[PDB]
Amino acid sequence: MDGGMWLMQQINGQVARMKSLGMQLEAADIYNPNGSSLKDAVVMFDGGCTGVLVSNQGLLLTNHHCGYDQIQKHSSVQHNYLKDGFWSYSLAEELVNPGLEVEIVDEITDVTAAVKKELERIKKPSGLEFLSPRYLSSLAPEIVGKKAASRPGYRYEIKAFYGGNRYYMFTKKVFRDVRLVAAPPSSIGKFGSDTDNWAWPRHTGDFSIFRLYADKNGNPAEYSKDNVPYRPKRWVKVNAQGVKEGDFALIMGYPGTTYKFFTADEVTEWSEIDNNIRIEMRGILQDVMLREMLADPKINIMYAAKYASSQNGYKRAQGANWAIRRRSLREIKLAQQQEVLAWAKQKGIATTEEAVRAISKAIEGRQDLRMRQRYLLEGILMGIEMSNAPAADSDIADHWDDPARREAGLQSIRKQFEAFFNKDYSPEVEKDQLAIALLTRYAERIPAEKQPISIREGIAEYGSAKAYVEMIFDKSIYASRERFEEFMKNPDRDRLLRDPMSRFAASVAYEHQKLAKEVAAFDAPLAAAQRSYVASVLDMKGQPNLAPDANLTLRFTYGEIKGYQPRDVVTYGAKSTLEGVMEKEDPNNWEYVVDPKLKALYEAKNYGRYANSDGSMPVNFCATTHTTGGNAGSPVMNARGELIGLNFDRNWEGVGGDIEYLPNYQRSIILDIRYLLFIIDKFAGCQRLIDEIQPQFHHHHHH
Amino acid sequence: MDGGMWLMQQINGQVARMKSLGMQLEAADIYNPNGSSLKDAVVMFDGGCTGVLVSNQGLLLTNHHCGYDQIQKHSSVQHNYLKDGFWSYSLAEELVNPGLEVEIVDEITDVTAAVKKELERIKKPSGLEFLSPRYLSSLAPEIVGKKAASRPGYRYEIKAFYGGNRYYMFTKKVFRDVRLVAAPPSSIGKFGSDTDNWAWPRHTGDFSIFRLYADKNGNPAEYSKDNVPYRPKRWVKVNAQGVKEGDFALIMGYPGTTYKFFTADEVTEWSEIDNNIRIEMRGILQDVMLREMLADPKINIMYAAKYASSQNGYKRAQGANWAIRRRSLREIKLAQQQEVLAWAKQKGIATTEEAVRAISKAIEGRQDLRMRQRYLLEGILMGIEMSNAPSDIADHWDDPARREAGLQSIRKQFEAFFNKDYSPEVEKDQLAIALLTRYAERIPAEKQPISIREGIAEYGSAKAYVEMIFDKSIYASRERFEEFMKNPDRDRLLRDPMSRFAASVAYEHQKLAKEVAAFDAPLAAAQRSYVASVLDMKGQPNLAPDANLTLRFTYGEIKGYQPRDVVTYGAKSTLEGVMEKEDPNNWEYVVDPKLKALYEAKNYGRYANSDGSMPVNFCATTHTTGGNAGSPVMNARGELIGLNFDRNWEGVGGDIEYLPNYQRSIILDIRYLLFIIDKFAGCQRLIDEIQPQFH
Ligand SMILES: N[C@@H](CC(=O)O)C(=O)O
Ligand SMILES: N[C@@H](CC(=O)O)C(=O)O
Ligand code: NA
Repeated sequence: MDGGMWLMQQINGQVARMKSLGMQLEAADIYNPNGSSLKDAVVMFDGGCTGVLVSNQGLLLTNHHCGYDQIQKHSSVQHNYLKDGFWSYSLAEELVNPGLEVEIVDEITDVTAAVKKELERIKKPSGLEFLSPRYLSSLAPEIVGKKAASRPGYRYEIKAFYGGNRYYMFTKKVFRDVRLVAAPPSSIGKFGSDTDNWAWPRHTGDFSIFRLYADKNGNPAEYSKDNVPYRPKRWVKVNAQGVKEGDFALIMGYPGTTYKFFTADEVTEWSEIDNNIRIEMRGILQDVMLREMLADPKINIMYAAKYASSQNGYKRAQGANWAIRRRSLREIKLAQQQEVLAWAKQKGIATTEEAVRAISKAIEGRQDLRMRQRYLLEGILMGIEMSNAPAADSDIADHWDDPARREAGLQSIRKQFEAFFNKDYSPEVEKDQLAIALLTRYAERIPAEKQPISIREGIAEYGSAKAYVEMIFDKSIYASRERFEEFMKNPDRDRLLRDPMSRFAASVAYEHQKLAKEVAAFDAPLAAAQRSYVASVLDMKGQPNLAPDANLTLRFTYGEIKGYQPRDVVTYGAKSTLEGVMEKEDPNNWEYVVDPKLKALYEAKNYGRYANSDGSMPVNFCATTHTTGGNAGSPVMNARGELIGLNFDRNWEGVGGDIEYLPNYQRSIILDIRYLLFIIDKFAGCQRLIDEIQPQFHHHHHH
Repeated sequence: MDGGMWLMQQINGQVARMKSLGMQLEAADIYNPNGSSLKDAVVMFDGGCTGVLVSNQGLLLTNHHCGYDQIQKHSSVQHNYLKDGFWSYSLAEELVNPGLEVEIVDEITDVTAAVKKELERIKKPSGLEFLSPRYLSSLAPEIVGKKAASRPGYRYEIKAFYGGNRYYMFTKKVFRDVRLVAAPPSSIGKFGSDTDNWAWPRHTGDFSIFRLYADKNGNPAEYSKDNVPYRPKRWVKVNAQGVKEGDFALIMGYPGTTYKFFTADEVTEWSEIDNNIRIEMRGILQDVMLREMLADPKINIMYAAKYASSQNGYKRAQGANWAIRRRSLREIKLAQQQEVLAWAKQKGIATTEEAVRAISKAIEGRQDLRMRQRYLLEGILMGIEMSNAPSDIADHWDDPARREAGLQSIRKQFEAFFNKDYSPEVEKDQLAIALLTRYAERIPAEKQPISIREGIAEYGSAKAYVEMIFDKSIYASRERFEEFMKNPDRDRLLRDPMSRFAASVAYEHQKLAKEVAAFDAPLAAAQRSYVASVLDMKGQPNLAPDANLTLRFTYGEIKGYQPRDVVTYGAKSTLEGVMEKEDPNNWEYVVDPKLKALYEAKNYGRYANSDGSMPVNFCATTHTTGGNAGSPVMNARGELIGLNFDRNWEGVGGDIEYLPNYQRSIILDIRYLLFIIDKFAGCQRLIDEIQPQFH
């Protein structure tokens, strides 16, 4: 009911208030630098989600939409796991996921002084790199030596906190053999996918299941046929006795990005540029994409993750903008900045007003460039796959006459053609309506002299975006795999250098890097000013009582299970049920199709031990915890640190929580652990997974 | 929350239970055959709405959407009362309304015997007369006698009840000078108009205000400049102390149509024919019309009442079909008919099974006869306005007398067609063609009207046949009409292709009616028989008949509901709910800046709730339907606390089966009405005439 995404180091400062709210854990149970704690079971999944370890054999719970990527990679029309789900009945049946990584925090260390000496010590500093997660983590070898650039299963991550006023280093253990164990069908894992997304009430069985594997010694490893299940330090026990309104809830995970120190001008700019442009372009992309998917099951698999990811950010941006409107978020941030300015004024501090003024100036100044960046990013880089077309390298200059180097150049083109023309790319989807609809709006919004060279010249020569795209596919050697291979049997140097799809990709990448290099003149003073401003906020409040913005590192949040009042006349309860699914069923609406087995279960009320005390079958619940993107898959724990749920979304009003926590409107939306178990047991019949999890049901205990 | 639209005569049978629910009125207070009662203040408005009298000088409250037709008629781009509302500050400023009538029920009498004994010796009956309001009412002279019957200020109404098993007569005092006193702007009067229509929560200030006028001697009269305000026997006192969940609510009004005695098959037919067809046709009409209205201010005014009326039936049909499906209403009615069937079996009554059999058979036989009656109605007769295009040719074309009377009539026939609200520019472009396109798509060319068959055949399309209608007909524009009007030719007048249209449309209409009588006559006869059985089984004093646009009462409590998993709706809405919905770029959620300023300043006076919020709407467990708009909602002591104006979404299925947990009447809090008059319009005179109690 109070917000903030707290550092693991900040547990000592929160533990009293957490206990007063009914928590029955000690601080060292949650985070222990000198031993085992809940931290060890709370896992970063695939770079941008959370997972929780729930058995001594490394079983890993996370969301369906977090596992969505790997589910999609294993799917085909024949074996459509997206549609049908997937269940493994032994370890040998668990699917290998090449490239998939899971990370566990081994150590947390303040490296503020070390990083600052190192940021200093730079002649002619780039605009600003004291915030770059790339550059900062490149400092790790100098901070810890060989133990970094040597130890195979380790990764050192250094990030900026408080706008660059602190640096914390996370020592990570990296698992590179993570196998898919189970997933529900998408009619369960993403029931009401578009319409119910960012919405409470919710009725979505959003989970998937993986397992960490390790080598003969229990260490993280690359995939091997001889790897065995990882046996974790600590795992979380599942409590399946139920939850009620008022219950203390604890969440740990990896929240990605928040903006709690935004000034009023930053709120408006983010709304007017980043969010508006994302909503505009992605709406176009999605109208076309969805139509193509519903009409063809192979296309639907190919573009499933691409579409789900686009839609998710599209609707999030809609939610953020309506939150700013309905909750008056800009006015709140203005009032807060005025408080810190009044604080500084009273203390005789002049820097703070300087910072706020320099922020406004940088925002106002970068307006043209940023809007160009967002249109380029949203309309072309993300939606038009032609951006990834091959391009010639040391063909044509260093060595077209050299047999060895020419073969290497032809090889390079062959290699990036395979990356471009991958199994998820459909030229039909791309050349028919998608690329043309996006480029037509793009060209309308960006004036001709500010468009990438190939696009402006292409539209001038041919009639339009539509004519220019059609020409690109008529003439490019990469329009199809068959044309490509036919050309490669007799490669021509010209034609290779003049390829209009290759020209398109090169002009877009050139403008992307040009926009970046130019906008640095604004983004730099902006970042310096932000550091100054947050430094004042750190003086006013103290560091121990100030939660920093999310930056994809381990955090905890807490609060209680609780519904809310979205609007006049309306009250939303805290807990969802299976009857809510049946109320929504519509065989003719793709997002509300219900699996006949689930319906059969409901009509027979065959819920076994997973039912509520009133006889209804629980599905989701919601809580006053403070989460954001990256917190998907986060374990939700009761007062005793037992697993009662999996976090997977926020309510509509809660999208505003990235800018300001409002206790009456902010809610995490959570998968009831009893629903998860019900789907495993009664729906799928995968009893061995029930056996391995060992859910606690409150029999008396026998010793 | 027991449901039923009770006869006024059935008040004696209901009063005990009503008192059990908190009512502290007597029966005679509500209806009194031999003296003044609440009946005298509850009024039928414009033939199809309700209103209520609230001052001793004949002030009349009704809904905004009931007065919409008159607000629309008086409006123009300058003096735009639809957009800006309208307020009169003296008697003289009140706006005259030619054609608008209001009826007050004077007396109610049982005429069952007399009526039945007169439907005998109708040599060779059509089989449809005994349900006909006009035929039945045309029987009234020989019931009451020529003298009381020919009275200028009275009208006699006779309608069938219980499917034709009872007949009651209503004597109406009829007022033909009803003047507009006040209306809020449409941003208040239908806030959230399409999206929030048929929906709770609701935040709509749905009212308008009229006044009844009379002559020197205080009696009903035609308009005349010398008319004075009518002084009612009784009028309803307004209570402004507020309401809360659980309060008793009484409603009186004129519910139009319900179908509580439908068999299963009738539920099925009504759904898949009437509603399905209304929905698809009105969907296409609405799309076109709204885009036109929104793109041009003047069009928006001309077509405002047409669009709103259409959209309201369109969404109602959506709601009705949604109820049929989600409450399995067919199976519920099936269960009910099987309880009366089993009842008949244990009595040895063969009547009922044959009736249910005959209903099924008639529904079966009239399928595409009636399936076509509706496409014609929805697609053409109501959508396409050239359906009313115009001695004378033959009989006296050469005679300067009946060739001098003929075409002037065709000018009174043309003025009615090309009227103040008709825009030929909208028709061609998309309207008439989009409708006819779909029409022809779904009616075999063989079955279409003889004019329509001809030209999709000749010309490439319906699009081009309409294109030919305007290019080659005299009535396509007023300029073209008055030009070849000094030049009356007797060859291209019968050959006018827009006239050829209206004639065949109207012909194919009547032939369907004639063809359907062979199925509708047995259907009606069989329904009568069924409902007679239901009447035998249940008591008549305890069975409420279907609505039939006569005066009824319903009662219940102020109460919200739980529409779906996780969700609870409260019983009362507030002004904050308006402000939460505001969107300057969405026409239906536009908020007047004076209303928002009142909200920002909390300038509510004695009209606010106790918690300081400003009430707007509330909802109740009463049983209402189309025709109850503008009905007075009264408290335990017969005092006015609201005006009914809608149902919630689940409530639409209430015309087939009443569901206590879901069915709600959506009601204008009378304090919101007062607040808009007082704080928003500053029309203090109306607040003085009304005189709210705050006790
Ligand atoms: N659904 C988000 C979580 C959130 O935005 O609250 C995610 O995938 O991490
Ligand atoms: N809105 C309707 C009332 C209802 O159908 O409940 C009317 O005009 O009478
Ligand atoms: Na500062």
